[PDB]
Amino acid sequence: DITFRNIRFRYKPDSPVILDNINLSIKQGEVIGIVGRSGSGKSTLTKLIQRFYIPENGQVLIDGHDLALADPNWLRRQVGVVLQDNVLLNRSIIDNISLANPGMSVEKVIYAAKLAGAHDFISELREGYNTIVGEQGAGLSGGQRQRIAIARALVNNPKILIFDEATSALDYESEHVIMRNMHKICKGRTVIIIAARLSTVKNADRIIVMEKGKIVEQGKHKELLSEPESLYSYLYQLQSD
Ligand SMILES: Nc1ncnc2c1ncn2[C@@H]1O[C@H](COP(=O)(O)OP(=O)(O)OP(=O)(O)O)[C@@H](O)[C@H]1O
Repeated sequence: DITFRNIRFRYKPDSPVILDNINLSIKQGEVIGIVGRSGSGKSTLTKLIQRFYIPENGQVLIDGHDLALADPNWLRRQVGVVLQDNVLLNRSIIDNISLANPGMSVEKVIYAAKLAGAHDFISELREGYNTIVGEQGAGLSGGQRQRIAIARALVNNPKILIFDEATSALDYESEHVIMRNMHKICKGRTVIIIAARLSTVKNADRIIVMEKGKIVEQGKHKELLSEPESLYSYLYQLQSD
């Protein structure tokens, strides 16, 4: 239901070719992980789903709808993105999470904070969800701030959700609580996970390996780790030692 066909893309006229001839189908409800060297074009692939850019060759389509012709507002509702680092407005946690669904009850915010593994640390705060984050009020850790952002993203309920190195700075136990629920957070919707840390995407239905603007490998963790001279096995071979 997300389709890339013969996609070539560069950022500007004199830019080098970033994506060269990608062909790819991601079906609805599928957890897909994307790995590869720094600069291989992982994010750029992801940016083409958001119509931040028009590709010089080929089409990007969502359930048949070409993103060249699609309505620009309809587009922004389809995709939710959690980057490595996220803003957080200078106000309460409750108000920060509720950006995704204005008019939300406390109960639903609880639910979504539980889902992102944020509820335990929020509750321990003096003022709970009313606590006030941002560049003035009581600061938080990276990981904690990152967990609020993910809760926020979970409430939005996009038909396509992108994690762009979102748990890369999170501890293994905190990442797991989030991912475990992704088996329930992908229910009816696509989950795209760009990861430097291979084990982050260990339970993906499919893992895509990028190298110099193209998909050179694919399969499950096992299917990819069966090939000895594959790039995936080389990456995994490192720092598992
Ligand atoms: N706004 C931009 N303008 C021009 N070139 C860009 C822009 N953003 C990215 N690039 C180039 O595109 C290539 C891939 O970018 P991208 O961020 O998709 O890689 P990545 O695989 O996500 O890298 P990393 O793992 O380092 O985040 C890089 O060579 C980079 O220089």
